[PDB]
Amino acid sequence: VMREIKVNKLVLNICVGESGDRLTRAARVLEQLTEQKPIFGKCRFTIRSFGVRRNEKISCFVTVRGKKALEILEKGLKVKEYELRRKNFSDTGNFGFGIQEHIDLGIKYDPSTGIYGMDFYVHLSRSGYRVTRRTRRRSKISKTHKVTKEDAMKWFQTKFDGILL
Amino acid sequence: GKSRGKRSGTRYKFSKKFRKHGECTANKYLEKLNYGDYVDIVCDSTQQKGMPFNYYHGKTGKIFHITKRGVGVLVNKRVKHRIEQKKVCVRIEHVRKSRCNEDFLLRKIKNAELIKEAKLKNEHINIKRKTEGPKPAAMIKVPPSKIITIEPLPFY
Amino acid sequence: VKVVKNKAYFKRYQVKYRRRREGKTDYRARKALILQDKNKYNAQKLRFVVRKTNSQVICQIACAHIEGDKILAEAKSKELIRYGIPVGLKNYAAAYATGLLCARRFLKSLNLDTQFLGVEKVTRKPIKAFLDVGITRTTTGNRVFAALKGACDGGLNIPHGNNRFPGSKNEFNPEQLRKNILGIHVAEYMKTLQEEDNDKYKTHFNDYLKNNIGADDIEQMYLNAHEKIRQNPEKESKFVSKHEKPKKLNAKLRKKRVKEKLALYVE
RNA sequence: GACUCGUUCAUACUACAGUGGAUACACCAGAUCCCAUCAGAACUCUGAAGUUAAGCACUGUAAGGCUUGGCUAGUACUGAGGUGGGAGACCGCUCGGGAACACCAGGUGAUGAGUCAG
RNA sequence: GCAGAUGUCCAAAGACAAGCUCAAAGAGAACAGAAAUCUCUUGUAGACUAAAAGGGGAAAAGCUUGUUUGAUUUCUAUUU
RNA sequence: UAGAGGACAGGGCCUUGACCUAUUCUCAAACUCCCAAUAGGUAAAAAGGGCGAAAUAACUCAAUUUGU
Ligand SMILES: [Mg+2]
Ligand SMILES: [Mg+2]
Ligand SMILES: [Mg+2]
Ligand SMILES: [Mg+2]
Ligand SMILES: [Mg+2]
Ligand SMILES: [Mg+2]
Ligand SMILES: [Mg+2]
Repeated sequence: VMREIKVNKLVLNICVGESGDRLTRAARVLEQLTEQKPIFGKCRFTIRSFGVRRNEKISCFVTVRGKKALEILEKGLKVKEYELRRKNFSDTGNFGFGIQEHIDLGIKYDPSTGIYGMDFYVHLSRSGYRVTRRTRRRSKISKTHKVTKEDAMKWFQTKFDGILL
Repeated sequence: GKSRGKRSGTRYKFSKKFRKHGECTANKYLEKLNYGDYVDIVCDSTQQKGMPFNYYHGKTGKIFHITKRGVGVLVNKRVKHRIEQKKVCVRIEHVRKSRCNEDFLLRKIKNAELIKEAKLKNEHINIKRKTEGPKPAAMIKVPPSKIITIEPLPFY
Repeated sequence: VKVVKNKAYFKRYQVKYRRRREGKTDYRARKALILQDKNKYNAQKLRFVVRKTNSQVICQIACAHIEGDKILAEAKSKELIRYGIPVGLKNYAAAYATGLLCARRFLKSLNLDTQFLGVEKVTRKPIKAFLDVGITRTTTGNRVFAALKGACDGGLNIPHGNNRFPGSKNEFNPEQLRKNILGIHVAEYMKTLQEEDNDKYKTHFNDYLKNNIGADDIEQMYLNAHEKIRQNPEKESKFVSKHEKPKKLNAKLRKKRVKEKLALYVE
């Protein structure tokens, strides 16, 4: 009725693993694609082998909603020609995939930038999600109202004519 | 070396009870106190201001001073051949209206009407309480069918 | 996968208060707002409660007693339909008017409305009360501060600063406050939405056009209602229940529901 | 039939299910203006097309927990007396007080001040 | 007698306010794996709170922000 | 301490120890859901208590009566 399923948001992530100029170039790539100033991720712990230090900027990410989200998703699923494995769907009703080169999305090559790859993730949900996030009288969503793993596949098939391996 | 600090030996006395942690209720702040009232000192360890000393936990005294959020109490304490009066200054969360006095007040209010009636009809009534005493004789009726015979038990 | 909601987990659980569990009362702001000096006994410290539901706004005067506090005055926003204000009953102006109504009504009950006139049209020691904002957060232009202004413009004294009125983050301009009290922001919205999106203008303000309230006569209706509210604030002077509530079974009944379930399972 | 502010602070909590929409409480339609973010998600401001799907109210489950009573049991411990028993370790008698786990059964709330609608 | 600690440290780790919620686990996402960043679901504190050990703490006493210098001058009733 | 019932390594559809769920023998000055017997503390009326009127105040209160 009004328990249809929509897209709550779309989170874009690129982990470079290092500080300096490369991270700022990746941030510029995200700004160009999404038209939003992004923010940077900070490493919780210390690991010698990956060369990560505490509080150091390692990645940059952004989140989008509404009309803009359904078309960045469209570009991403176009690059994969609407092909997703069945493993990509979590047991809660979400999914996501990846891209190895950011040029395929329509950004002109640049001798300074190089290649960057990103991740996509969707977080499907129905309406009435506000009660779990409002400050005043926040409560819980019942269980039938939640989205199951089968529904995240039926929705994909119907909406995008996608193909499940 | 010896260790006689201020809160020594308060592990079990100064800790919240089971499934009853947390700060006090809102109605705690609406209690009414006057000069000369009786009062109980019960330390509440979720408020660290105005904390009474170890000894005065669970004692009873009279009020001699009232302030913004504090109360002064007169408490007895025995020192080796005599009893000294102490003036304890605690905050309002560690103070409770005493209940040791309620039987006297109910007794006065109740006996007033009895005296009023007795003098109204010119009578001689006793109002002092009565110690429990011996019992009078009675005739207790029991059918012979309801008496049961018992005897010591063999060992197993 | 070790289970978390174990039997031992349930045995040790301590529950919070009912109204904290329901997201209604703070209980740290309440007690600070109620406690008075222990040596200042027999003084009650009234407080001005403002709540804003979805499509309404409420005001009260409470007194914080030991068995349940007492309401001394009350005023709801839908009552403004009687004072000549149709739809628009969530505005900044609606808040102002509801705050005014409560003050005038409260003074009348005590026969003091003639010694405390408040202020005339918007441009002894008074009774004092303190503002309870509930759970909302206090930005600038929050609608609860319009109620405070409408009640101070009455005969009351609500202690307050000046930097939380609209557009007053660092400087206090009274004209822009006066604009929001008379709903001029709504009027200018009706203006600007009319030029572009002329059909969206008809969809957004449907219940305005239906009542014939145009963007050129908004201020005057609030001005009229202020005078009317001051003129007479007194209060004006079973259900079928087509659907039924079921009852609770007992120990005797629940046993045969299991007998018959097992008998049905047997075949 | 509903609402605001409270008291008790699980008989009031947790999991899975069934029922309900005069007014009302919500989900909801938006971002010019006060205001707020990476993000009108949240916060704030302006509305009234749609819906009981969810929140919420009321019920169910040889439900878990909680709570009261029976029982465990005069059992385990213990105040006073003894030119009491016994190599001892320990244990009865006289005058007194008296548990806890477990197990069985019944319940799953009650209430103060004010207000709205037919 | 038993198991330990003290002769330090801090312009913030002192004051006030607001917003927020921690350890851990499961399932998902290009390089990426046991450990890097991101989304969701559970979570009564299993984290944190200068230093021994005990007590306290969840719209906070923890985390992050904004404004500060009540770590100020003088006196009394008193507890250990 | 010991079996029972369930869905990471083991040569080529099974050792074993894992992980989970109900059980099972035995413990604590510096452990605790519960919790005695003994041992403690306050109270049991006339320099006081109750009740009704007044008079004083620079305190308190929206109150020349609000209260104290
Ligand atoms: Mg102590
Ligand atoms: Mg606050
Ligand atoms: Mg339903
Ligand atoms: Mg049960
Ligand atoms: Mg604790
Ligand atoms: Mg805070
Ligand atoms: Mg034993």
